[PDB]
Amino acid sequence: AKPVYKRILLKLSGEALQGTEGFGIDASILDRMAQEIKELVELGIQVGVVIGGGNLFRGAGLAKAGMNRVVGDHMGMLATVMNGLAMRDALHRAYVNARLMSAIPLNGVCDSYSWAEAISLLRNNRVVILSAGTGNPFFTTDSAACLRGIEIEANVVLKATKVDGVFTPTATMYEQLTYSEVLEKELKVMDLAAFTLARDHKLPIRVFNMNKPGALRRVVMGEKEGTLITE
Amino acid sequence: AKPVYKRILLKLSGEALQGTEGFGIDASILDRMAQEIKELVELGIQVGVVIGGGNLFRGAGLAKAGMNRVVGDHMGMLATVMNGLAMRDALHRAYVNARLMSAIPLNGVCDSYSWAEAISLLRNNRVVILSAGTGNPFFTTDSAACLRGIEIEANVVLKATKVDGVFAKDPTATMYEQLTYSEVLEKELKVMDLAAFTLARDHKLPIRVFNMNKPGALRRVVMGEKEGTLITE
Amino acid sequence: AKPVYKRILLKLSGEALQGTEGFGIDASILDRMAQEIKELVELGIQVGVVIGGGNLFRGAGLAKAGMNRVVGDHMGMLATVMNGLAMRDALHRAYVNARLMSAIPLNGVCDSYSWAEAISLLRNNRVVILSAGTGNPFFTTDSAACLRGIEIEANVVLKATKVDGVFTADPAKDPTATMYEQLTYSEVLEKELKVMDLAAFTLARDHKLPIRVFNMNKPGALRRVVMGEKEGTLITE
Amino acid sequence: AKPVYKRILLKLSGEALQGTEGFGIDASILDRMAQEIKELVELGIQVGVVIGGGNLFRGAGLAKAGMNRVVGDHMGMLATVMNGLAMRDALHRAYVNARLMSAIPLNGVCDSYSWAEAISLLRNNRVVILSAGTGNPFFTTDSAACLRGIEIEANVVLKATKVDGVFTADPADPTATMYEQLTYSEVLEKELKVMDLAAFTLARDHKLPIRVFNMNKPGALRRVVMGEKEGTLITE
Amino acid sequence: AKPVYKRILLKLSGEALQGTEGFGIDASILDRMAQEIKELVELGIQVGVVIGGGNLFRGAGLAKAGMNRVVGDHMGMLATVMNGLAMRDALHRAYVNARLMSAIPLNGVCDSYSWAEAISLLRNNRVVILSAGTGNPFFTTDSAACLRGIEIEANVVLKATKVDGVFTADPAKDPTATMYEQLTYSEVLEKELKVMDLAAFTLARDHKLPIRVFNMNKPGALRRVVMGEKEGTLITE
Amino acid sequence: AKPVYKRILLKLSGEALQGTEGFGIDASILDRMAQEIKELVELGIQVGVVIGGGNLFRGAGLAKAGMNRVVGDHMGMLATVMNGLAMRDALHRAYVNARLMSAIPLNGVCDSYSWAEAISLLRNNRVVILSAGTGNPFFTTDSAACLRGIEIEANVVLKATKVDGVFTKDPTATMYEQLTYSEVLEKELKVMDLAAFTLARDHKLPIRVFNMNKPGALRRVVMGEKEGTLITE
Ligand SMILES: Nc1nc2c(ncn2[C@@H]2O[C@H](COP(=O)(O)OP(=O)(O)OP(=O)(O)O)[C@@H](O)[C@H]2O)c(=O)[nH]1
Ligand SMILES: Nc1nc2c(ncn2[C@@H]2O[C@H](COP(=O)(O)OP(=O)(O)OP(=O)(O)O)[C@@H](O)[C@H]2O)c(=O)[nH]1
Ligand SMILES: Nc1nc2c(ncn2[C@@H]2O[C@H](COP(=O)(O)OP(=O)(O)OP(=O)(O)O)[C@@H](O)[C@H]2O)c(=O)[nH]1
Ligand SMILES: Nc1nc2c(ncn2[C@@H]2O[C@H](COP(=O)(O)OP(=O)(O)OP(=O)(O)O)[C@@H](O)[C@H]2O)c(=O)[nH]1
Ligand SMILES: Nc1nc2c(ncn2[C@@H]2O[C@H](COP(=O)(O)OP(=O)(O)OP(=O)(O)O)[C@@H](O)[C@H]2O)c(=O)[nH]1
Ligand SMILES: Nc1nc2c(ncn2[C@@H]2O[C@H](COP(=O)(O)OP(=O)(O)OP(=O)(O)O)[C@@H](O)[C@H]2O)c(=O)[nH]1
Repeated sequence: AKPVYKRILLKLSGEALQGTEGFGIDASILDRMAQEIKELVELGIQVGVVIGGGNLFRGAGLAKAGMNRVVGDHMGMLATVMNGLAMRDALHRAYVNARLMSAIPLNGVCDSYSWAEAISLLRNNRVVILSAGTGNPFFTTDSAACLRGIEIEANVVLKATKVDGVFTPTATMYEQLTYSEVLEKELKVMDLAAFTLARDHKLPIRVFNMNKPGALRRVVMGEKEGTLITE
Repeated sequence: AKPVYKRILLKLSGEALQGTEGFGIDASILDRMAQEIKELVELGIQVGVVIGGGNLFRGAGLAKAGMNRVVGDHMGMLATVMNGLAMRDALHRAYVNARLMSAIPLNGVCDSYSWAEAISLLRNNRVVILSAGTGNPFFTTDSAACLRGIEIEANVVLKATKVDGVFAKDPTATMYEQLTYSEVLEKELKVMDLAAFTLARDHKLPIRVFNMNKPGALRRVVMGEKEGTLITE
Repeated sequence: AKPVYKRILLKLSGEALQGTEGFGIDASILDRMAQEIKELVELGIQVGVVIGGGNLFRGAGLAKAGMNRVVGDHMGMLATVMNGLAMRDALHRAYVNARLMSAIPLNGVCDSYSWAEAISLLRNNRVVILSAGTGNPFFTTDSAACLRGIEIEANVVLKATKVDGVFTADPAKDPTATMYEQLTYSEVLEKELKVMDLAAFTLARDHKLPIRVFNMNKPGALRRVVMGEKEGTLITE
Repeated sequence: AKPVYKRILLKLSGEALQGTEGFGIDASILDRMAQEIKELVELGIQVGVVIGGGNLFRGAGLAKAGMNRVVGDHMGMLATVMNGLAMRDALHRAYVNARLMSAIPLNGVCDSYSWAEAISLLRNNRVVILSAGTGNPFFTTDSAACLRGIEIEANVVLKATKVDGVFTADPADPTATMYEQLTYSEVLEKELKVMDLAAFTLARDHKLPIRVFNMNKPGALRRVVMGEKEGTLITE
Repeated sequence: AKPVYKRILLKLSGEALQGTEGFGIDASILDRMAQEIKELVELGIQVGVVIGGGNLFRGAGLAKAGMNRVVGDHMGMLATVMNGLAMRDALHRAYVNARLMSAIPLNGVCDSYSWAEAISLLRNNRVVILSAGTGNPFFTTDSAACLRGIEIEANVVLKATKVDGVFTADPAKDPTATMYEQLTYSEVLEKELKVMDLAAFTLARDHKLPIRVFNMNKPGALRRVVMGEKEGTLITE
Repeated sequence: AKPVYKRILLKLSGEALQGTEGFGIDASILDRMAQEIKELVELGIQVGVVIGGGNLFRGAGLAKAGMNRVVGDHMGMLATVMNGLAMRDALHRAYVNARLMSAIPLNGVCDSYSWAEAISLLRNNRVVILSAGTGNPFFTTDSAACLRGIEIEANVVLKATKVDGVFTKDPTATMYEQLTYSEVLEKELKVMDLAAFTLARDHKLPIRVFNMNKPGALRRVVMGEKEGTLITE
């Protein structure tokens, strides 16, 4: 089997790592995800991963209590590094070479993000996990995925979601769209600022379903899974 | 009254900020804690706080799955910074001046720990929250509390726990009122991690174990009044 | 009068500091700008400034030659710090207290950005210059201005431009072009008006950060924008 | 032929990258410089480059207006990093492996200078570009080239200039002639303008050979390396 | 023979590098030590070294004069980096690949400690010297050796000392004195034996990190400790 | 009296802190030096100090053994920070406000050098100790003193030496009283490293060479009185 992508940026939601309790990190659901990535690696795909922090930091309640927006996003930012930290470990236990990089330098914990060092690592069959989003508050994990995606010169961003693509009860799942077509039809693919970044840099986005078994493997094979977004 | 301590290091367990769900940060339980600290500040006490990360990172399950011990502690270390981040915010919302410092520099998020800058801040009626423990793995939050306690030249470390001192599971027990470092090792009592305890002992840093859940217990511990156990020599 | 803003984020284009030669930094055009800011400070306004790097780095030619986009923006990012560096100096020579902060820490050159430290400095009658944009490539100086603006809790972002606000059409080329006085984020997207980069605009919209586009070349226009008087366009909702 | 140098430190003036407009970076003048370096690399030479910032920051006018000297030099320092940034990119587009290092750490932009990491990189056929001078103000780009040159244990510093070596008299004074070799003592004695005195002292005290040559003279660089007689050499 | 250890953490006292004058660094005593390590490297052992700073900073006199304890330990911390700096150099002169890492980042001098980068380097036949202890004051070099030892996943910590192991009672002031050969963490606390600082010891115990106390002065003792042969005391459980 | 200098950069040799044993740091010789500086502070002088590392690192022997020159200078660089560390402490024990800055950032130990932050500190009656020289190898402590001197806009660099100024080991020798940069190069006099000297010359930074051992000599150099040699133009 051959893949239509040599280098991808896989974007996970923090919740993707949640267990039944609807929070934290579930070891098995995580090792499962490590294996899915091990496949992509073995198919010769260079994999950058960007994780969110929703499973470790909600903070909707703290926002309600009046918590400063910036401080809130800094907490989420750290949350994403815990997830990345866990994922890098999960991969090493799956005998996959992996590095964790952080937008916010964390001395002794993981190396600081460098677009160049990331490319170098990906070219050496290292999975590169990219943490702490953009380094700034008020930017979604999507924004970070696209920014990183563009920097590391990925062929595509794979937004792993709970839904099986972009949908028009009835109607139908789109199969392909354009950046213009998505704005025009007012479809919810991702945060508008993140979307603009991908559009302006002609970075293809594939929305798919991480829960649909082997869906990831298929998205890479080029096969029709979820929606693709290009132009 | 008059506080018998001009500078204390209050050590909280991460769980201290947990809600009913037994995880995360509960806004009300947190703002409550900010208020308790606002009191100590208003009494003219200089307050350093050291928080753990247990409420945000358990990772006993990940350890079970074979997660590297170092990576595990690094996750907890970050966890403690989220708690500190939350607490600093909670205090500013209670109109208390507060700084967050981290053993691991976090550019743009909070300033890097400096024993000197910490003292300077405490002397300016800033509550100083100390995050990311010692900066190293394999050191308990207790160890960090003592280390920081000694560095900032605190008069005492207040270990806030769920129990009312050193002794509701056996009808045959009695709360100590004061002990010595030697007396605690000898009687094999569980005050805190042994490495942490040694650090306090060797630097003659008094430890007060008390009950954060017992209302006003904190206020009392400071007044000098008899609350929980004291440990000196 | 009385300024309707206690804290503003003034966003300058790098070119704003250009001389006649259309590049670099012109000492007099810079000292003038320092004076304009000295006024706002004296009126008791807390001033954050965000500068671009267009006057020091073009690099359209290098992009044409195939230069990597990231590297290009990093060069621009450094460019903005040179401008900030020059501006902080110009202000100290105008006896205005000023700090330079950078999104990319520059040991010994200026302090690293911290939203908190920025607020603290503004509250102490320091002009805070914010350099190196967002710290990332592919983000405009506008994006940086809004992001910083929201972080330091500014009341408004003042986009200083060469035009006197937002026009129904273009003024410099069309005699039917007239000037809006106020718009809404929705109204700007709907009427497809060019206020600023879309990503930057979304940031301001989602955080209800008012934007005032005005003309830095129109003498005293800055002073007026602050007085609340009608200068250029305002954008709120 | 065979290069008489295994490791050199090439020192460029920022202006070396200027276009016709007398400022900025000209893509073509830069890509040709990348190609000149690609040659040295494929001759098996280890190349460290030190660039100035004159093309991106003049600031004589701002000095005149009273700008603080330190701030001025910090601006130039950043300027050199922009040049280095451009040069590293130019080399990668010429399929030459290259790293940018900065005396002032720049998180995420390029790695921090380390004399040791520099040598390691040079030994792996990486061109190592060294930016932000010495990290300090009041030190010329020449000073940085010598300092770096000594640190990375280069065999020679190649000061690329607009003139074809050191002349008995001012070239652009029709009665001038070109030296072929001098000594540090001979240069101070004859009061010749090779480079800033502080920089020169550094090279002298560490017996670091300096070759002044003409970057505009085609293939002059290739020749300086071959050992052939181009511009002036300075040793002892 | 065959080394019973694939990765060790060798802990030296700063004094280990002292000359006759009882201070500083003696080139020959250092090059000697570099050679001992070159052996371990050639036997295929991955070697992490942790050095103290006692030879370069005493400061008992400054403590006496009232010097702040923290400041004192920071001076010692820097001291250890000077030793590590010297040792890395000594090894390169012995044609041994070696990296210096510091708990306190030292831009341009050596790279910052990273448990992961340390392991990577050891796996590439680099000797990894670990400096500045734990990065904190009030922690002994022993504590640093154990912490590092655990982090880099060493099989054993080799505490090189002036004595030939752990003794029941002093061997030169008692004829019935028999140097232990093996102990347990519990056995050492129980018998109240001085192996190392209590905090450091607890760290090794809780992580089941074997400790071998031996004599660096006894020629070839190091080589033997590694061979598995019975030199000095071992401490496990 | 009235000091003819509002801001000075005092350059000490590391050896200046040596005891009888000819190495290390002698507590009393150090506290003595702290007091001399306390005076200058009390006279309203802003004091920047630059210390060398000779007392803590010789390394002529290690150079002889083939040690890399860079590594050697890095060791000395660290040495200077130990001295500065000791001096900052000595000053706080003499109730003098003092900050330590390093050309090489040392997280948690002391703050990173910033020419601006240095000036700010000096203007707030802080003695500012400047460590790790220029941050680079192959630069003398003199070079660092001048560079720092120029950056912090000092009026003068006071090179404290063992000799009482610049002299014409001789029966026939007279102490100069004032020279010029040109006059010093011309007469081939040993004031300081040539690179360092050039820096001071090109920036018209006055240098006063004097004798730290001559009691009250420092106090006098500041009063404007004739002590050791002055070098200007
Ligand atoms: N169990 C575990 N080991 C780790 C982890 N991170 C680093 N290591 C160990 O440290 C070694 C070096 O890790 P890296 O920083 O990734 O360096 P590397 O040479 O690129 O090794 P790989 O990236 O794993 O291929 C790894 O091979 C592991 O032995 C982790 O997250 N979990
Ligand atoms: N809501 C909120 N605001 C913060 C927080 N941290 C900093 N700030 C804001 O940023 C300003 C600067 O904060 P600091 O860096 O702590 O400096 P400061 O002058 O000591 O401010 P205080 O600690 O309140 O005295 C504060 O006055 C607040 O307005 C936080 O955690 N939550
Ligand atoms: N000429 C000039 N001097 C500067 C500049 N930056 C700092 N300084 C010097 O540094 C002193 C204070 O440094 P700052 O970084 O501004 O810190 P500060 O404590 O806020 O001092 P001020 O902002 O000037 O009130 C000033 O008095 C200047 O002498 C600059 O950009 N240009
Ligand atoms: N276009 C461009 N690409 C760069 C630049 N710097 C790094 N890269 C890319 O990032 C990858 C990693 O390069 P580096 O991290 O700088 O170092 P490296 O391991 O020596 O990689 P190479 O130099 O390409 O062999 C390179 O292969 C380039 O594709 C640059 O300045 N311009
Ligand atoms: N004399 C001396 N040279 C050094 C020292 N450290 C680094 N170097 C030089 O810098 C080169 C690179 O050393 P490293 O930074 O350790 O990189 P490396 O690839 O691990 O090189 P090795 O350690 O020799 O394997 C060495 O080959 C030496 O030439 C040192 O401490 N002393
Ligand atoms: N013993 C000792 N204490 C120090 C030293 N440095 C800082 N401290 C303590 O930490 C406090 C803060 O020091 P700084 O960082 O210099 O802050 P500061 O506001 O400038 O305070 P001072 O300089 O001491 O007036 C001091 O008041 C001392 O009590 C030192 O070198 N030795």
